[PDB]
Amino acid sequence: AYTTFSQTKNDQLKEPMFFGQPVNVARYDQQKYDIFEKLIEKQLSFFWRPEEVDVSRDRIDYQALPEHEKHIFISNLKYQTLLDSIQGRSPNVALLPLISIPELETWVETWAFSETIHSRSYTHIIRNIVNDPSVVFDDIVTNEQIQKRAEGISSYYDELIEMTSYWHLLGEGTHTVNGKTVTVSLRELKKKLYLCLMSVNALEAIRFYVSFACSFAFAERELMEGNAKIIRLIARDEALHLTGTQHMLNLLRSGADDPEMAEIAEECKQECYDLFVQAAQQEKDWADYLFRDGSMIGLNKDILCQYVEYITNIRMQAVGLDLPFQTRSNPIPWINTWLVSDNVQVAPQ
Amino acid sequence: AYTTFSQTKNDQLKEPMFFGQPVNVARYDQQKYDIFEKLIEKQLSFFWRPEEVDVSRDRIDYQALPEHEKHIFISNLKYQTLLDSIQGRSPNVALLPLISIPELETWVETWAFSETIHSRSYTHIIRNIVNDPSVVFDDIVTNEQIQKRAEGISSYYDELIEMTSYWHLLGEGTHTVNGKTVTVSLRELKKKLYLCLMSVNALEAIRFYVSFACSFAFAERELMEGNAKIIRLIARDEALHLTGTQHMLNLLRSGADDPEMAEIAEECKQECYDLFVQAAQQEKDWADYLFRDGSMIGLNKDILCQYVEYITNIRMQAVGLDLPFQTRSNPIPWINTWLVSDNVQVAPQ
Ligand SMILES: [Cl-]
Ligand SMILES: [Cl-]
Ligand SMILES: [Cl-]
Ligand SMILES: [Cl-]
Repeated sequence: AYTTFSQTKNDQLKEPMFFGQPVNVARYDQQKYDIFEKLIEKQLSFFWRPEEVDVSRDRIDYQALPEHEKHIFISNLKYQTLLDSIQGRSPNVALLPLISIPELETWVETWAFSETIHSRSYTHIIRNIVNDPSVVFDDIVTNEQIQKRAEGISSYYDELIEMTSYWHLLGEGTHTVNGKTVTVSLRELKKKLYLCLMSVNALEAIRFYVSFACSFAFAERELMEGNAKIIRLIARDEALHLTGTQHMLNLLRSGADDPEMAEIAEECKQECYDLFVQAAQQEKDWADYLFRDGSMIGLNKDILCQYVEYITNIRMQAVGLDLPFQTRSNPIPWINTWLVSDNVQVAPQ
Repeated sequence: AYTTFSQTKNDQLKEPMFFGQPVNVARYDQQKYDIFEKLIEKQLSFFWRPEEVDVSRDRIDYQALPEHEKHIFISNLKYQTLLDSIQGRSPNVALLPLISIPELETWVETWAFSETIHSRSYTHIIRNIVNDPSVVFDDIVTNEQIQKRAEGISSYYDELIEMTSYWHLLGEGTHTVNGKTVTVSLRELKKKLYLCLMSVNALEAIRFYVSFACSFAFAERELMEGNAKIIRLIARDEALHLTGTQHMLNLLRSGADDPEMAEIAEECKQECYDLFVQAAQQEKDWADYLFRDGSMIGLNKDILCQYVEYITNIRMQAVGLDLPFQTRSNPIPWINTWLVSDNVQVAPQ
């Protein structure tokens, strides 16, 4: 019962963010939640094209890198390309059919779109620094370490999408499908959404920031500077994206938007804390992979793992979760130079 | 029959460089070979003290280096310290008792002295960048790779010294020592000297220049810059030292100084070519050791081995030997910035 133009004239200011009447009119003169309208406007104001950035001198730098420094750089680039391949499509496929207010629907489409620009930018970098991009793009799918991350991350989306389809096709209840039981529960579907959004928040707010530290470590060395110009633009967008999901999560758990979500967010608080901790442990294990053949000036496994803990505590606090790690100061304060924009706070605070 | 003041009033302008009457009067108003007087004057004009150089910021750089870059740096430093531990004492112990003209005798003492300043400078660097210098100094003696080089290099000196003592004690002839035959031959002793000087030429002209490339590669990266200031001073001295032995070798083989040496140099020309080639192969194997855990920006095994071939051809040509390697251009032209002085040509030409 998904409908691309629902016929009921409903008050869009009183719909929940999710699971209400699907959005009919796209109107932008009023919002339930003006954060999403502000995010659209910012993201539109940031519009950039990757070919705006000259990455010519990055091919020379990359060829000069010792083999383990190529390994750090190219592994980081492949991981980012994986993540925004997923982020390109997934917010649209997974969330659009669930959204019941226009500002959020348009934010999600704007968000996903901005991710396709990131993917396009990773292609621009790749084709400029290697002789055969196919090798790189194929390794994104087959690489043992990258695949493990792809599998976990994609499962949050995939499960929400499948359950969403059952909800739209069958509605709430207990059902018979080819002689087996299928229980469709809005409460469970709400839990799937909440976890998926927690996972997407950890992806943009933690996993990509770990990756930024790697890119900007090269830039600190005055290497791969075209790459770094692009990552500055990407990071400025990412700051919006993670703000968007922090607001979605916080509005859902407060009870303001849907009192039932408040109880659901409370039920699965341990599951969320665990998902976040798991993501952080995975980014630390990724550090171990990046640096398994040696580190470089200014960044190694120990430093990068401290940064994982530092940023994870900040991001978890922002969505109301307990801190998993000891308090610590920023282990790499130089990163804040690269994570700065006049029109949004790009660095964690 | 070594005498510290020989009583015969001899014409010092007609003595050979070596094996003549030991020098009585040290006079500097005339020379047989004014190259040696020019070298003394230059070396005196270059006099420096290692504490003139601030190496404080090298401790911070060294601590920031990844472990394999520490390995490159500290292995290179240990090898240099080994070489000038030997060069500090060895020219004096091995050549002074053989010298029969005053300008050469004083050049050798000035040379050896300048080497003690180099050793003192390596102590200055070591104690400033590590917490426990004893570990470093002990590893110079025990390190498998360094010891192999020490053994070969020291043998050229040690054999000349032993034979020299037999010559001084027993003179030319066939002798009985504790019931065995000892043949003392001036011709063989002359051959020992010539080979030893060929070995010392390869040491200063090739082995130390390979090492300079390593030091200056860090400086190109703006790392270990105090070390590099010291190496610039050391390299300026080394240019004199190798000039000194190029002249000794060339004057000996031309017949000008001792017609018999000319025939001896011709006899053992293959042995010299082989010694040089061996030294070069050893410096290439050393490159393989330096970079066994990874290389760094601007210098790796392949580049350093090209530089070994490039400099070896130049140095071998300068002492009349055939070139072992294909013609090639300087693989690291940036090194010539560091190897430059207004008052001597420091870089190979
Ligand atoms: Cl307005
Ligand atoms: Cl809270
Ligand atoms: Cl004069
Ligand atoms: Cl010649």
